[PDB]
Amino acid sequence: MRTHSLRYFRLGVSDPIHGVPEFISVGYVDSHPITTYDSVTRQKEPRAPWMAENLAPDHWERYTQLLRGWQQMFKVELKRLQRHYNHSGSHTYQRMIGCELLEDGSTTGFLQYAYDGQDFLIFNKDTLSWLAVDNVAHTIKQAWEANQHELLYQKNWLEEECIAWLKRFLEYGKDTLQRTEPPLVRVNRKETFVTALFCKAHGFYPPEIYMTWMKNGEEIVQEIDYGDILPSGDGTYQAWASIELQSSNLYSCHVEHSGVHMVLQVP
Amino acid sequence: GQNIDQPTEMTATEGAIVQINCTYQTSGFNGLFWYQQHAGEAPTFLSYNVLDGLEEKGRFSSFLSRSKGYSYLLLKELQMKDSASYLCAVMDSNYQLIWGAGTKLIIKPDIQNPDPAVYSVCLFTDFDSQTNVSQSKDSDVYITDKCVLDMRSMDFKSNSAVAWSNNSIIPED
Amino acid sequence: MIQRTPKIQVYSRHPAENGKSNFLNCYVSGFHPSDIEVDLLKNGERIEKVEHSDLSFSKDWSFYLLYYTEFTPTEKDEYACRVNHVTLSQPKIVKWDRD
Amino acid sequence: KVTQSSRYLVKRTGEKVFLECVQDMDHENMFWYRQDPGLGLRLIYFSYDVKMKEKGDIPEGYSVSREKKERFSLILESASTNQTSMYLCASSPPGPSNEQFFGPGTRLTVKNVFPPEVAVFEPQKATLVCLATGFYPDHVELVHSGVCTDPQPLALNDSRYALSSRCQVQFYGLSENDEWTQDRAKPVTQIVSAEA
Repeated sequence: MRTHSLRYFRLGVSDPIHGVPEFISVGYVDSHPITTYDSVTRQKEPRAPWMAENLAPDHWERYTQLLRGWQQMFKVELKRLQRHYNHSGSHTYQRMIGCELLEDGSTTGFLQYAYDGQDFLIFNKDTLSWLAVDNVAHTIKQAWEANQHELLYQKNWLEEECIAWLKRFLEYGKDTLQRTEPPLVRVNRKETFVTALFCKAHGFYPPEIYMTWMKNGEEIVQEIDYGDILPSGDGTYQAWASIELQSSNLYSCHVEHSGVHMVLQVP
Repeated sequence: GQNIDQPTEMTATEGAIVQINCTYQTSGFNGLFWYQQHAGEAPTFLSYNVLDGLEEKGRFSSFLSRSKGYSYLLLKELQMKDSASYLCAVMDSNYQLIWGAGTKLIIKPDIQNPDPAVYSVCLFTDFDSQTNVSQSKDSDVYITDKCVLDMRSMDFKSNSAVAWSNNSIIPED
Repeated sequence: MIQRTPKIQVYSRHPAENGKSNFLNCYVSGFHPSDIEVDLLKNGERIEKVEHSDLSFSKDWSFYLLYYTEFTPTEKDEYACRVNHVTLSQPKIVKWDRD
Repeated sequence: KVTQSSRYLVKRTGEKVFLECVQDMDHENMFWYRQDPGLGLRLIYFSYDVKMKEKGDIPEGYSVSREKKERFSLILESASTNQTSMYLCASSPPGPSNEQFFGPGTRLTVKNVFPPEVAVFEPQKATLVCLATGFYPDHVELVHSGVCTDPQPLALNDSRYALSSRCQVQFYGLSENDEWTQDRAKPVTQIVSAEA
C-alpha cells in the first residue's frame, strides 16, 4: 500500500442562518468522505457504500450517541471561547483529529482546534502537551493539561486506535481506495497574445501526481504554470502543466503517477 | 463476543503482596479502569491505565500490557481494611465501558499467638488463620463463617465463628 | 476573526467536444466562513438543475465544494460560475475557459 | 458528594418506583447501574446532560428523566421480580478517561416481610455476641473497635435470614402508606435492640 490517512472534522457555528447547521462532523479516508453528522439530522450516516455495507447498525447507534455528546461539548466550548474573547454574534469553532499510515509502515497522528479559522490549540502527543497561540488558548491549555488521563487517552487513540480504524476502512473500501487508474495525457498548442505547450492529464486515481516539462531531455525548464489537481466528478482527477516557447529546443512532458513514469516528446 | 476475565476470589495473609489479574478480549481498546468496592458500599476509583507500563500510587500498583491485553492490580503490604472486591473495566473501540464481575479479596489476619477453644450459642474463636470452618451439616443446625475482630486500642486481632441451633477441621490444641 | 476569499475554477469532466455530452464543474475552494452561494450560468442565465457535493473540510480549516451539472457544449454557448461570499463585495463571475 | 435515595427499599410487584441520584459536583454525565451476583455492573440508562437521555445496555422495563442537572431519576414503570438488584448511580464530567463517582447504592427487593428478633448472649477476655434472626428481606443495618458482623447472613424459597455479630439493629420495612389490609401485625422500618 501507499500512504493513507483517516481524519474527522467537527465544525460549530454560534448564530447559524436557517440553512446552516449548528454542528457538523465529517470523517474522511484519504479524500472520500465516509461518515457525516449534523445537528439537524442528529444521526451519524455513511457517505460511501462500502461503509454502510461493512458496519453493523450498533456502530452507527453508539457513535450517534457519542456525536450528540460531542455536539453539546462543542456548543459549550464555543460559548466559553466567545465569553473569553468578549465576542458577540456568529463565530466558528473547528476540530480536526486523524492519523496517517505511510508506505514504510510508520504512523503519524494529529489533533488540533481552531477558532474563527485560525489555529487555536495544537496537541503534541510526544511531549503530551497543548501548544497555545494566545492567552485564551493558554487558559484552555492550563485547563486541559490538568487532565493527564485524557492526554494519555488521546495518545493511545492517535497511535493505536486510529491506525486500526484506518486499516479496517481500507479493507472495507479496497476496490476504491486501493485501485489505480492510469492517466490519459495529451499535448496541446495554444496561441497567446506567442505559442505555448499544455500537457493535460485526466481520468486518474489517486489524485497525487507529478507533472513537469523538460528541454533537451536533461534540464527542467523555468516559468512553468501548473494547474491544480481537481476532481472531475466521476471519482477521477485531472491536472496540467503549461510552458511558453522563442528558441528552437526539444521539449518533452514528464508525468509520474503511482510509480509509473511517462514521457511525451513533442516535435 | 467481548468479555473481561478476572478471578472470582483471592485470599492472602496480612502484610503480604497480592496480584489481581485482569485479562480482556475486546475489539479495540481505550483504557482500563480499576475500582475498589467494599461490600454494600459505593465503588471507588483506583487507577486508569491506557499506555503500556506500571503506575505506582501509594501501596497500589497498576500495570497494563496492551499487546497481551492484560492488566494486574498490585497491593503491597496488605492490610485488613484492603478486604473488598476489585472491579476491572475496559473500554472498547465503540467507547462502551465493559465491566468485569469483580475479584473478592480476602485478607487473613496475622496471629502472633493463638489460644483456640470453643465457648445459647457456641462461639469458636481465637484460632489461627490457616484453619477454615465447614458449613452446617443438618438442615436444622446453623453455623456462621469466619469473622475478624480488631480491638484497635489493644493491638489485637482474632478470628471467631458462631454456631447456634462442629464438623470441621478444628485444631487438636 | 479570519476571512478567506474562495478560489473559483471552472472546467469540464472530460475534454470538451461540441455535440458530445459532458459535465460542467465549478470547484470553489479555500474559503472561510462556510456559508457560500454558488450558481452555474448558461449564457448568463441561472441553471435550475445544478448539483453539488456536501461541504468538505481542508486541513487549513477552509472549505471546498464541487458544483456540477450535465450539459452538451456547443461552439456558441458559454458557461460560467457565479459565487458570492462574505469576502466578496460583489458576486464574481468566472467564465469557463474553453481554450 | 453523590447521594441517592434510601439505601434499602421494599416494594410490591406492579408498583411505580422512584429512585433518585443527586450530585453537587456540577457533573454532566450521570449513570444508573444495577449490580447482580456473578455479573459486573450493567448500564441501565445514561444521561449526557440536562434533558438528554440515551438508553443503556438493559433499558427494558426502565425509564429515566433528567430535568435538573443534579438530579437523575430512575423510574420503574411496572415492578417485576427480576428487578430485584443493587442499584448504583454515578456521575462524572464528559470524557472517556474520566472516572465516575458513585452514590451509596440502593438495595431493592421485590407480603412476607418480618422484623428481626435480637438477642445478646453473654460470655481470656470479653467475648460478647449479638444475634438477630427471622428478618426478611436482608434489609438490616447493625463503638467501632473490637467488632465483627457477619458480611453474609444465613433452605426454603422465601427462607428468612439470620445474622450474628461480635446492640442497635435497624430494620427497613414497609412504609406507613399503601400497606396492610392483609393481617394483624405490621413490620415497618424500626430499630430493635437488645440490652445487656
